[PDB]
Amino acid sequence: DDLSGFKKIKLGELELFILTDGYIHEENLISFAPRGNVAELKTILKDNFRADHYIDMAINILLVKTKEKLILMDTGMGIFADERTGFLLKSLQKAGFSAHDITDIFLSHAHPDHIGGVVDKQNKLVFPNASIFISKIEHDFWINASIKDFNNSALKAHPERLNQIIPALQNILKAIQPKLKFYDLNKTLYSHFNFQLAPGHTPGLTVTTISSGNEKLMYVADLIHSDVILFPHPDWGFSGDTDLDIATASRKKFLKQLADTKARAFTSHLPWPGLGFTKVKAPGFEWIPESFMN
Amino acid sequence: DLSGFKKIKLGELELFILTDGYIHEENLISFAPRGNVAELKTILKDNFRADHYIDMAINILLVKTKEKLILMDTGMGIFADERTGFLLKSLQKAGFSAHDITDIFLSHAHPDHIGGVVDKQNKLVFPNASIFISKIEHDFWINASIKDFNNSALKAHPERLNQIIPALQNILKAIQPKLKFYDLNKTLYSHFNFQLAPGHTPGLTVTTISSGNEKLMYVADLIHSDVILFPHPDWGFSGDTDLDIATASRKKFLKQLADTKARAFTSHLPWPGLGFTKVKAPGFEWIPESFMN
Ligand SMILES: [Zn+2]
Ligand SMILES: [Zn+2]
Ligand SMILES: [Zn+2]
Ligand SMILES: [Zn+2]
Repeated sequence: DDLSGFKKIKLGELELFILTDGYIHEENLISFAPRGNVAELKTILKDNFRADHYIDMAINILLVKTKEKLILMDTGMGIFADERTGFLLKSLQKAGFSAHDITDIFLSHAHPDHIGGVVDKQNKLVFPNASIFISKIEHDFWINASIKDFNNSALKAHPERLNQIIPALQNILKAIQPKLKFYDLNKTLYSHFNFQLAPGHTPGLTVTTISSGNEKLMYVADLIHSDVILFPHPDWGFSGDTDLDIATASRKKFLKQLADTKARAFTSHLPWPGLGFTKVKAPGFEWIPESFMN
Repeated sequence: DLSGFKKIKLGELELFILTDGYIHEENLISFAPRGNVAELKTILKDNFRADHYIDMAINILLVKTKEKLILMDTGMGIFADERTGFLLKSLQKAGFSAHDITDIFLSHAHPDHIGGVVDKQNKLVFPNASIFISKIEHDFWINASIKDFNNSALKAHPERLNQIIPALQNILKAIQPKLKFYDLNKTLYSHFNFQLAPGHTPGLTVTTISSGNEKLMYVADLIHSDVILFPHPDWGFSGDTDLDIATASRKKFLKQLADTKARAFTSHLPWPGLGFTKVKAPGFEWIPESFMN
């Protein structure tokens, strides 16, 4: 019933806490990977002993405790939560923290399942002491977004949904304006964090690298939404991508980079705890989850 | 603090996977006696694992039925090092004390499974629990000698065997008054069925847990590495009492799991030890169960 939880890991100087907001039970598989083969999609699910009539997407969130900061990377569904989501604050509590402890929030992008937790249902800030970072491009996009921005998206099939969600996101952006900062894409922040754009899923989707000594972790957020489908088939796309073609280009760039460098990634939506490695495997890539003893 | 638990549902049953900690094997030469370190290291690197040690989990299953609370194996207990012996802390996190346990099912009598049944004064840790073991397993360790290990990698360590055998015998003596032998031909407590998978030890017992439409197979020490011993089950494991019999059992039960697409629970594969088996000729592949939390 209570879907909250955390996992603590060490990253050199840093303490990391992986938090869960819950999960998304996606039952509409015809458009999950819009450019894919729906027979092959279900074969892959069954070859991995999973259900073939839905895909459960995790909502994994990273909390980073540095020497003087406590940083939350994304905030889950918040006001958009259903009964399977909105567990972030319970997870944070289990990890030993309350909302007032958070000093900084890094938003990877402004989708409902990432920005929803920054306010409550009266548009009041949840994290009273936190600066909130977003890319300038991401902000610029959503404050003026409309239906016609989604013509290269599977979402174009849902204009009524879009016409609901866009003003809701705009209202959140208005509420957080007094806390808002834009990433500097060319400077290290707080000694540990570097930011770069990976456009396509949204125009300003930001990937964060966390560094301590010879340890690096890349939070790639919504670059990829399925371990078993979109690593071998990155050109199949994802239902929520704002621009399918541009999202495919970013997905391929970062998968290639993760494979070439053997770097560990943290992901929003792959199975818990969302940590793993990327290898080339014709005709695409393969996700190798990190292994744990507990 | 390496303690922790995961709760899952199986039909009407509540299952809690508990950790005792982990075993850090820092020398790869002994790990898979009929393999080789170059090929082993290649597999570890190919899976982004450390290439100079292997960590083995110690996963333990707690089953809450409508009238009983069953612990399947007990971790290192009196044999614990700094990374093991966390079972009671995990049990507490899951919501239970030692006094709550009604039954313990031992898969086999190795130190990392039977060590937790007594304390260092050889007093029972679980005062209200019956303890089950296979008759063959019991009779082996009561009567074992060094020569019985001549088809084990453990034959390289006769001093260690001469310490371990009496230590295990002392535990078997302490739990004697609570000890029952499995009936391999009947369902116990409406949920449990037992069968042997000899070789790792002569009386290694595999337990099937069932409720409603669901079944889970606790295969205990059938297999010790997900990435090594599924593709190469004939490489063996350092702790197997008889390497040839253990290989045959390993291949038999991996084939059954593959053919039936059944879920297994394992003592030593990465946390939480749950997963599926697929043929990947000439061997197998482990597909860990995927979770949202
Ligand atoms: Zn998104
Ligand atoms: Zn998302
Ligand atoms: Zn054993
Ligand atoms: Zn064992």
